[PDB]
Amino acid sequence: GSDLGKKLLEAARAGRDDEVRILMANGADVNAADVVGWTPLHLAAYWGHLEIVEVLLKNGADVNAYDTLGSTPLHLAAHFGHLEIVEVLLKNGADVNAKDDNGITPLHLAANRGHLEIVEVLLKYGADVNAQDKFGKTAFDISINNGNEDLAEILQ
Amino acid sequence: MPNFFIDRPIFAWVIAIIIMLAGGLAILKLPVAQYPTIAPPAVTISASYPGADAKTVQDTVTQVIEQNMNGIDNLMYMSSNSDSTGTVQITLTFESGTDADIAQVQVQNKLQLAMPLLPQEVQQQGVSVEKSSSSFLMVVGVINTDGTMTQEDISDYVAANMKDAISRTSGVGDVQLFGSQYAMRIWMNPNELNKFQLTPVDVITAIKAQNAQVAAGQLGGTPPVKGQQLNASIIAQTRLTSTEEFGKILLKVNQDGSRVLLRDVAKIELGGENYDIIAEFNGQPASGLGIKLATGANALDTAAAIRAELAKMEPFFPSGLKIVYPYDTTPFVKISIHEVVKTLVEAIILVFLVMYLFLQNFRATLIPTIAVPVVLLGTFAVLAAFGFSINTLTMFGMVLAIGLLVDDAIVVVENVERVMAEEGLPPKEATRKSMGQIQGALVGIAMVLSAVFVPMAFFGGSTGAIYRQFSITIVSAMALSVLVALILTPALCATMLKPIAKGDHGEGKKGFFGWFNRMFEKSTHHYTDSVGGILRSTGRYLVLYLIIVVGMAYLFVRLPSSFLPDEDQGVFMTMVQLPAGATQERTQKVLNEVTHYYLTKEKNNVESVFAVNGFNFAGRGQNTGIAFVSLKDWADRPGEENKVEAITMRATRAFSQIKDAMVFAFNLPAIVELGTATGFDFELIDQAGLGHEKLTQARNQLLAEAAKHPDMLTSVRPNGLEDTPQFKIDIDQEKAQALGVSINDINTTLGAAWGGSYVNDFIDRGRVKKVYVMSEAKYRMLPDDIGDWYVRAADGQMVPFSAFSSSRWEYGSPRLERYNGLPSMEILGQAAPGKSTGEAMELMEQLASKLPTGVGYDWTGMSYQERLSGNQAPSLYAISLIVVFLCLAALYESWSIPFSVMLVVPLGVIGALLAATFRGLTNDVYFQVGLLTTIGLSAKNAILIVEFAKDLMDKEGKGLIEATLDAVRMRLRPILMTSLAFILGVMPLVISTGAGSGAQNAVGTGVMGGMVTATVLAIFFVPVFFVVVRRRF
Amino acid sequence: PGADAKTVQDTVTQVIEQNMNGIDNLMYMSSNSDSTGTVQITLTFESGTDADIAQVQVQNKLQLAMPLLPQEVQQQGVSVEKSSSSFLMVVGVINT
Ligand SMILES: CCCCCCCCCCCCO[C@@H]1O[C@H](CO)[C@@H](O[C@H]2O[C@H](CO)[C@@H](O)[C@H](O)[C@H]2O)[C@H](O)[C@H]1O
Ligand SMILES: CCCCCCCCCCCCO[C@@H]1O[C@H](CO)[C@@H](O[C@H]2O[C@H](CO)[C@@H](O)[C@H](O)[C@H]2O)[C@H](O)[C@H]1O
Ligand SMILES: CCCCCCCCCCCCO[C@@H]1O[C@H](CO)[C@@H](O[C@H]2O[C@H](CO)[C@@H](O)[C@H](O)[C@H]2O)[C@H](O)[C@H]1O
Repeated sequence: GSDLGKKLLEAARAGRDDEVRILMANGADVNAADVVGWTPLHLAAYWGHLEIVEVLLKNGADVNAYDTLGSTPLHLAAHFGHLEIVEVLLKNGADVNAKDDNGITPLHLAANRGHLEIVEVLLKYGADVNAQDKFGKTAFDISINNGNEDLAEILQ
Repeated sequence: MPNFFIDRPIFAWVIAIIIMLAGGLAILKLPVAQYPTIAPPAVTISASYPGADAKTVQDTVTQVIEQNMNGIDNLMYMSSNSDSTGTVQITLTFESGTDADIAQVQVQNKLQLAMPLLPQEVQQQGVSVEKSSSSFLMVVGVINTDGTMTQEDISDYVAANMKDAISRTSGVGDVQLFGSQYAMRIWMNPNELNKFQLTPVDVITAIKAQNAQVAAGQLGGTPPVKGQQLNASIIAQTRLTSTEEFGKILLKVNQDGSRVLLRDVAKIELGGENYDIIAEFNGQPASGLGIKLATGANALDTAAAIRAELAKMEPFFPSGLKIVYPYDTTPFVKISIHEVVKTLVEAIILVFLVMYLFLQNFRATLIPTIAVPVVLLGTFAVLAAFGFSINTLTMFGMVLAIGLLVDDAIVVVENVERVMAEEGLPPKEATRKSMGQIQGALVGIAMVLSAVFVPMAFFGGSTGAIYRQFSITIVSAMALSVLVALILTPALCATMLKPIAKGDHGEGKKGFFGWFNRMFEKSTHHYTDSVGGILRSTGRYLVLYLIIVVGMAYLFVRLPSSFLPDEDQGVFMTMVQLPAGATQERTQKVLNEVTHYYLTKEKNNVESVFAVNGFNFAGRGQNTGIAFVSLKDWADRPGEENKVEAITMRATRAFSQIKDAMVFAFNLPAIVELGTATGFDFELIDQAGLGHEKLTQARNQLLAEAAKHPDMLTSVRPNGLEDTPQFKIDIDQEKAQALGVSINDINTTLGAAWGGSYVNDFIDRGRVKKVYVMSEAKYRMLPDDIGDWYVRAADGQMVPFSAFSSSRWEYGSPRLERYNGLPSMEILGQAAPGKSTGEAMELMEQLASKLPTGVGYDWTGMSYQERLSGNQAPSLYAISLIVVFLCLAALYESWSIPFSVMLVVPLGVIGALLAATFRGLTNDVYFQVGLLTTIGLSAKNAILIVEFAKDLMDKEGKGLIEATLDAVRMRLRPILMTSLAFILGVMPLVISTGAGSGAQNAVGTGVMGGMVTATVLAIFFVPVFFVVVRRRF
Repeated sequence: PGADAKTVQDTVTQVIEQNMNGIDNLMYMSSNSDSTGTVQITLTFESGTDADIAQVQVQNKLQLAMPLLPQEVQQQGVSVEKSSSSFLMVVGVINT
């Protein structure tokens, strides 16, 4: 929503660590969203750029910020398997039980793609294992349907 | 042989006449086009999968086709792009010299076979296979000025009335429509569809049922009951013809007795096949005709006929329809012909003036005036013999050769005039002696000149084809010229020339000519004395000579090489590129500005701007665009500030002020193909199944690591588009089955409403057009709209998409490249200031090796051709040298003497190099072809000085120095003349502005400088050369 | 199949013919459309024309037409070949 805002959006999704630093020095927006409601935090989370996420979070970026479809950066991180980014977000205040418009939590997505390490971490930060999507499925359900034996053990 | 025709001038006249007759004939039956075919044969397969994403297209269509492209002959490479608009193109590119017809049929025969492997909706749309030719003869724009016609309305009209006639017109090979004909459009309304429990599926079923072609049979058909008196055809239901009918299509009979019509749940109108591309011409709606010349045709004739046909159409146009002509190569090509007939006429005139000045004789003024056209005539014939076209390249190949044509006439005649004026012989016995003095050298010259040009025909690929035009034109012109000078001129001299009595050097004559005759006869002595002095001290000049060779070498290196020089072509483009997710609305906002600039801030130079939204040289899409800007005549745009290259940077600057767009402008290249010298074309390749994300990454790495060498690599860039947000909708199979909803009903509802669907055909006013079902736009814009669509479940209950789907944002590709079968990413860039391309390439190659495992790379396009076909330039010129030496050695009966002549070469080159580098020009093709002709003449001039000199020694028993002086004295005059005539001859081209200027400049300014130096230097250096060589051995 | 002459022309003959222009050495082009549902389009080439190359070129242009043609006409197949029109002979077969 500004010359630098958009510029920052570009920089975060490509992970130009330095250009981010500068824009950060310059006061570029941390709430600059594109047409789908993604902020540079989302972009950095989806694309796995740890330094940026840490940087943006220091500069007051919204960690529970949410796309036009209800999805917070934690979702994107959990789903796309970036352990380190998940830990940071969580440690920095992220909602672990955030439900997108479909009722899908970050636990759900990690479960589906079978990133167990991410699951434990989310479990450790107290993710509701019993929470269910619009279709009424738990992350355990996701696991048995996908036939992940190891993952279903954890989710008990 | 010259003595044969000296006693038989009738025979010579016959031969002469026969040459002219063939030539005149061949001038008529010879094709005219701008450039001949240069690019090696390419064939493009194109299909469209209505409503598909780049991956869907690639994975259901592109791969299947690529997978079936085997057994085809003479492939070099195969590239394909699959994009977000539903379209794939696959380009197979064949070896140079492959029959394009054969290549095209082979490609299509394989596609045919692969066809049943493609989705329904794609075989239904078909997949077209064409030749790749980025050469339009012209583009006819068709606009509506009184605003009563949408671009669809225009397009349809153009199709229904204008297109077929233009197709049938003489000389036109292919015609392309810049729009689509009408299409029956059913614009669904999901709200209505719900109150009557209807899905898109019923709407489609109804349409296939009621808009159809039913076979019946015959009354009284065979075998009949005998005694049958009548046989008639039974004619059943036929195709629908109107919107009224389509709207009367019956969907449902409600239980209460009510009727549900297609128009009850839809809006129905004649519309377009697709709406991806918005064409505007100076802000008004627009359509067009992209027209291409046919094989062996004549651009000029064809263009004329195209215009005359549109004329015949004018009376019937609806209100405010108008033809305009935003692209026409034809006025251009006209200029090129005019300018080269001029140059060939001017030169005869210059030669007449010179011939008369020095020789002071009218009967002699005629000999070259006959011989030169006769040679130019028969040249045309031999050009037709190998079936070349009158084109930009062969025409300039003539002007370049004009010097040698002129020379051979000048030479043969002058030497007869000299022999009389020195010995008091009769014309007949004089020519017999004079021809006897030069005949062997002439045969020799024809060989030596062959070995200079003929090698150039042998270069490979695109460039080779270009050289080949010049190489062949110039070898034939040369060889006729030598034949003529051995058959015609000898006879013409012997029978046309006024006697001269011994010693009469016209020194005792009138005013101007007596004074000239003495000022010249004197300057001949100064010259003589100069060479005598020069010969007393040869070391001084072997040193001077080594300096010019170094200068030549140094100059050469520091001269930028190009292919063909840019040209104000009457038009130029400008690219706009909004970012990811930008609507076509927004793109039009920019385009209207770009149009605004050119119409306001360049009222002077711009006649029109054709704005095309949705299309772009990097890709297709709602967020791309291109604007074709057409300029007023060159006569209305004078002075470098009003030529294309100015307007370019000025417009590029103003557009850098555009907030959220990437807008620049640029001029088209000469020949539409070869891109950039110093420029390269790179393919990054997935050789191990890594996928998109990993490949984008290897690309990123290679780009970033190339940006860290701005001294070799400059402007290294991706050719394709970047990933963009996508809307991923997941169907819940479980809940679908549990509610009694079908998968196919769900999916067909999604895709038909949101993507469109080609149902079948109908007939509109006698023409067969398509029928499309889609949602009215206001129900297919935003994600919230998805659940506004209802699908019927087996139990007859209406269920909203919101109940069995889930949606999320995720990034994916809107354009996916492949190269020789595998996923790829195209990379462009050029060599940095002053570096070669093979250097920049070698670094890219080196830099690429350090990429992640599984990533490979290939060189395509011009780079492919370089990596295999530039290395010949030495090897070929080594052959030249060897043959040249060999011929000379044969000529002079000496392994040693040839060096005396060969040494002349840099004397020509240095001026040319000075002259180019001066002006700020380049080492482009014209320049190089000009070098060869410069070198040719000087080599010739030399060959004669040496031969005469040597002759005097061997025959009259003269000393080395005595003969070199005498030779150089004799050979002084005809060298001055030829040069004098030629330097003037090329002067017009040297100073030309606009209108095919850039070309004329290139051929001219490098011939001028080179002729200056090769004349001055050779009259001093050649005598030295002979003497030192004869001394050393 | 089953289509009248006007239909067979509007939906097939026209479509093909309008894609049939711009071919090397094409003197003239006759065609007809009967009531069985049959289209026959004949292109005649300047004497000297390589017949096999001529065929290929027509093959190539016909491709561009194929998809625009009705579904059921492509289902029948559409052939492209050098042709004659004169019977060299008629071999008769009878039973004695
Ligand atoms: C009337 C007399 C005048 C006649 C003059 C014309 C004759 C010219 C001969 C045509 C040459 C054809 O071009 C052909 O190209 C290949 C290129 O892969 C050359 O092959 C080359 O391979 C490597 C390439 O890395 C070169 O370094 C090498 O110098 C060369 O041998 C051939 O040597 C040549 O024969
Ligand atoms: C064709 C168009 C342009 C015309 C003029 C352009 C400029 C070039 C002029 C010609 C140069 C040669 O001019 C000639 O040079 C030699 C020197 O090497 C001179 O010769 C003299 O100098 C040398 C040494 O210094 C002596 O060994 C020699 O014995 C002596 O006579 C000649 O007296 C002079 O006539
Ligand atoms: C009496 C014998 C006569 C023999 C003398 C030799 C002739 C010299 C002049 C003609 C030059 C021919 O052309 C020579 O090779 C190529 C031709 O594409 C030119 O330009 C360039 O072409 C290729 C391909 O695009 C590039 O890879 C290369 O970097 C570059 O050399 C050069 O500018 C020129 O040096």
